Amino acid sequence: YPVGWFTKLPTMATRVSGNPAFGQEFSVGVPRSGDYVLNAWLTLKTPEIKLLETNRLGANGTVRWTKNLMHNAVEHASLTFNDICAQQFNTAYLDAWTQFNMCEGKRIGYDNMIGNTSDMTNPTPAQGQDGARTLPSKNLVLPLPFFFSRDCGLALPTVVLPYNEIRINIKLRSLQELLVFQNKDTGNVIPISATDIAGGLADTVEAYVYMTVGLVSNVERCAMAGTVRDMVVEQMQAAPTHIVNPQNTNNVHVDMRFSHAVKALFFMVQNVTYKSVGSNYTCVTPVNGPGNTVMEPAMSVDPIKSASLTYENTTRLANMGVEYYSLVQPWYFSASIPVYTGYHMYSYALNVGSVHPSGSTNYGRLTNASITVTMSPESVVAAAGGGNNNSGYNEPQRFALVVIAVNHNVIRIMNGSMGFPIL
Amino acid sequence: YPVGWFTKLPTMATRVSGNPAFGQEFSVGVPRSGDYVLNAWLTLKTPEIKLLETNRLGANGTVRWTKNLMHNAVEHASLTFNDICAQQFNTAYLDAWTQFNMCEGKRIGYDNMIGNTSDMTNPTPAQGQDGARTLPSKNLVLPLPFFFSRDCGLALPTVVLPYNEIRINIKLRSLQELLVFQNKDTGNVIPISATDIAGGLADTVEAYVYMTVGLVSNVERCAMAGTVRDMVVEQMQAAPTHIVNPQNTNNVHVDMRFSHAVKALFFMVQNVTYKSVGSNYTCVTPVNGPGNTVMEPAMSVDPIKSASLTYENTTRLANMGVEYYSLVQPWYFSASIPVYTGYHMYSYALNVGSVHPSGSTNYGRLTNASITVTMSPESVVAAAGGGNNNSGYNEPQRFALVVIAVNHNVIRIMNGSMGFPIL
Amino acid sequence: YPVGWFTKLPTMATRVSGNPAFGQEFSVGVPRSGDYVLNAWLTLKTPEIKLLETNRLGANGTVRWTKNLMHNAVEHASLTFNDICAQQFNTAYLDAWTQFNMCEGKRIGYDNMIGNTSDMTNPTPAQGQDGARTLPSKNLVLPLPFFFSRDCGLALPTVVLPYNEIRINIKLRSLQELLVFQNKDTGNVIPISATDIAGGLADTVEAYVYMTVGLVSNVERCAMAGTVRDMVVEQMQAAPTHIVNPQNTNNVHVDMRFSHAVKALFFMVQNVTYKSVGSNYTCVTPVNGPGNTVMEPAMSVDPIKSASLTYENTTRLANMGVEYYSLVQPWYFSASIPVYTGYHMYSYALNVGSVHPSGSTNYGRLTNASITVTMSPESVVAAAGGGNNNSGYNEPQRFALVVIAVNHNVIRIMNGSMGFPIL
Repeated sequence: YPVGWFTKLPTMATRVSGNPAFGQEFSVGVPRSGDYVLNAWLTLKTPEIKLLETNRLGANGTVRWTKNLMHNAVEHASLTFNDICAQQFNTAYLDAWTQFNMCEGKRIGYDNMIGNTSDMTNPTPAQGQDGARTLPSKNLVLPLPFFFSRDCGLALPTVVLPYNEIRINIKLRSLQELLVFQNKDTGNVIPISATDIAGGLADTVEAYVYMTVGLVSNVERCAMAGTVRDMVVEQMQAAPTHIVNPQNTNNVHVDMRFSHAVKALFFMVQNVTYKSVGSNYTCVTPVNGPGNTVMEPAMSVDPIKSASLTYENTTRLANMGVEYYSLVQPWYFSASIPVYTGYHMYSYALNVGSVHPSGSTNYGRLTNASITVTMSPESVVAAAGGGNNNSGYNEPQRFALVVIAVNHNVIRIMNGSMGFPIL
Repeated sequence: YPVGWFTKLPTMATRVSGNPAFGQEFSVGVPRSGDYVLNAWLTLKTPEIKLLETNRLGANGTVRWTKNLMHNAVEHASLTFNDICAQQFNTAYLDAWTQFNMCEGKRIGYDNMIGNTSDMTNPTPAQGQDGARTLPSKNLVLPLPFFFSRDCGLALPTVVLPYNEIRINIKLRSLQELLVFQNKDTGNVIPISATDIAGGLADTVEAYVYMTVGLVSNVERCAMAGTVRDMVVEQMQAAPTHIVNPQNTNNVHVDMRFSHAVKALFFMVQNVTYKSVGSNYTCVTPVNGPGNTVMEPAMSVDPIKSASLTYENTTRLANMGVEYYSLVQPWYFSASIPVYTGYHMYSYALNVGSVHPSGSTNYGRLTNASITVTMSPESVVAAAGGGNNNSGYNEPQRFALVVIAVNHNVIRIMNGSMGFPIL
Repeated sequence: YPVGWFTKLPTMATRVSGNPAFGQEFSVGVPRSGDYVLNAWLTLKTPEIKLLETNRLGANGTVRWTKNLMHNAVEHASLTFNDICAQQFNTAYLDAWTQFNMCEGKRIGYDNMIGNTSDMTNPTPAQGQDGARTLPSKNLVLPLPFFFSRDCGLALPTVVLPYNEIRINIKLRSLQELLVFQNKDTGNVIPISATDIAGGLADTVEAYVYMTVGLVSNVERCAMAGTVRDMVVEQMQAAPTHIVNPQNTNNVHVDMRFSHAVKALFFMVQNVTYKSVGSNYTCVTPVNGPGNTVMEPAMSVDPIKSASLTYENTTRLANMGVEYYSLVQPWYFSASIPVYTGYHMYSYALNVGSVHPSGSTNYGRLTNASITVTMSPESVVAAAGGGNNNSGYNEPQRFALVVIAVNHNVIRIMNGSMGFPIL
């Protein structure tokens, strides 16, 4: 004999603060008078202003060098809780979670709700992201994955502690693709000019944020706000570093430090403008003018040679190529597929979210942890292609080595006491 | 030390009643002398009688306007239990369950066992379903999803109550694609005539129904038929309505009423003949003669503008387009990619089949619930295309608004007592 | 208040024995001084030695008849435990597990890490597996699925019994595709000759085996090696037979016997060289010279007509075609799409790995079990194609009927006692 009551679950639009534009700080004030919060969603519309298709028009920019806009607009998304930075997001973490957790039908639908694919569409995160024609009326949706947006039993209640000031920050990007850019560096300097309609009539972006509010019956509402609840969360930790400039020799050895136990380590080398490009550009059709394809696949063409993780000043894995650390590593656990760009990961634990860590890199006693990245030299032009031994001018553009990790924490919920227990 | 015994699980062919033809009532008598029942499969062979490929032959009909046959033959499948209509199916529910529960590799294989794709095949429920050549010898399989065909622990036993008269009904359709139709309305009136071999040599359909029989060892057979078992089921509820005719203005406000708590609401606007067509037809090659592609994708081309669900005479969600209610809504709970036709869905609950409803629309106390559908006006010919603002003559063909919902019920099993508990 | 300790999980490279070459026995000695072992991985590099693309060059062999190398190199992988053959693998089981358990993103990534796909790539196990150009520098990875490589709670501990001698055997194959073969039988007899660079500069294969070692804290290490533990495993059982030669009539009735309860039966008819080819070859472009496509899809073109499983000298399922036993059967339990080659499967149980068999073919009391395979006659040349009624010379090449089954066993762990309990 089950017990059922009149339950509800509305989706009221949360308040916004600040004018959403290009390159500005946008704060979102999620409500706190409800029982428990769930997953959030973001809405950003970025229409193009092109005209012709993928045909070559000399030095004019058409629909051939287009990338995802909403995926590049985000830069940092920190979830502040009780005036304490619990977890923070970046541009590399938004693409790393798709190639790890999203294994079922979530990855297929992610390519259509992020990348503007109309003319010659392709359900892929990269390699062919051409837009529409003139003024495409559409909307883009990008959710924010959290540690309580996966199950109803692991949700964070807001009625038990209505005094905490929670707030998320969304940092937008001023540089937009297919609007003020067309090449790898600068395209004839087009800030707002309309050279044969290819950079004019630029419009701003609109941010429509909404957060659902949980509604529990009054029978279980009094018992929830008064009883001690020991919850388990999975926060994120990032540490942006710097990689050596591509030249004759490429070898780094920057140390990596964190806090408690870390499940796994993952990072991705990205560019400053076309961060979703793996292989080097080529001045041979059809690669760059006309650009029917952004870049060729095959991880062997990527300038990144190999890598090696350091642990306790001892070896951790055999010196394998990029085809094993980027493909086979996410294929073991969770069974997900990546993309030809420059991802790196290492399979470790097999249970994410439990009451006992069964194999986790406890960094509380470790005092030696670094990472190395081997790249390919240049000594070649950017009109012949790339590879594992030669790279054109599309290599010095990427120089940001941001490593994002995931740790496990326990939030102590107590009326009148706020402490930090064990990991 | 586990306990094992000699277990069996055969699949005996059940009996049939009635001659399977075109447009007739076909009853299936599932056995009841066994211990329990699982899933049932249906077999219907619908061979074509065409000759040429997708080449244009003037007014003659070839292989260019073909749709799925077994998916259109099913019209109503009601599962009668104890002379009480527990749940009923329709033509819209067979396509809505594919874009919801089928998230893994179930949707990819569903396109091959339903849609006849031979010449220029495409693993998709629509957009390119061309058949073979002359007399294709093949068979089609379409099972019936029930509330006890998902796990062995939630199966409905038949040995505990061998007095209930269970029977399922299969209503076939007389109108078959690529046999008596070729255009949107009537194609030169071809009832049985063979105009250059394009509608002759029509054959009937054969129905091969078989239901597996559960076999439980005698150690647990006596304890099952005698002990009270409180099982939880997930029935279905449908309510066919009527939408306004496409004209200058398109706005409806038909109320929707049900019974107990409903998990989520979903419906789909379908045509009378080519119900698997979303975008409007165009008289420009290659759309209609020759028809290499049935219709263009992009949800913006669909005549349906937007919708809004009513709850407690208050707003429920922001007025979003069709790209958000058809793509992002099924992307949350159970990420399953849909299709470009005209499906609507709203994410709500996150646990289907539990002992406690954690967020369900309890309709037992609600007295106000409606739905609205906004379409696009005409004022344009059917030879230029469709869109969100103009539609040709392919809009008045669809006028059936059948909404299918899912509710939760508890079947009280008692020897000598048959009552209805709570939801 | 959870309990956490400093845990580790290294991946030390295990020792190797024997020189890895073409057609030799390679033994792998996994360590046993650790706490528990997990999943293992294999590394085999098989570079091609071609030059031109898929262009026709007369009788010369180019890149048009290429198949997977690492999938064909393995032949028998037996996991010996305590000098007892617990389970054994074959070439058919490595492809059957992909079309069964691998339902999510595991099958998509399996096609890229097995089949050499560079020029005109295709994420599919067959139908288009062309290599690169000259000397492709790449590595292939193929793990070994076991009964303890699916979850951390069901892992086999090695610290509780450090006296058992565990060892796995890897039998390599001397016949390699795109090296000493180009046609169906013999291609102008090319053992090592380099006819216009198409079979010269042959290199050996390197085997890099590594097995991770489990590390548990000392608090739970003493309690694990001393207390009894009743674990449940899922072993494999194979039985290679022989099918009748393709002629005027094709009908077999070889009995099948095993041990305890079997979950399900599955087999696949494979060739001796191009075992990943289902449809018959055709001398019409583009099938064989130039070979842009290996074979056409559609299960109706396969020479295998139908089959029927025998159980207790009684019928078990209706005489359905190959489109029902190869597609609809894997579509039910664990929705995994197969491939067009000749795979057979029958859905039975729904729970794999539990404490109570809820429906298993207990062969302990059965004394009658056989299988039949119906094929198509010849009486046609190999230059017109295949089908369900006619087959060319590509039918007598396949004559190995190896049936692989899966059973359930219970390993009794006791210090000083080694017995066999029930199934």
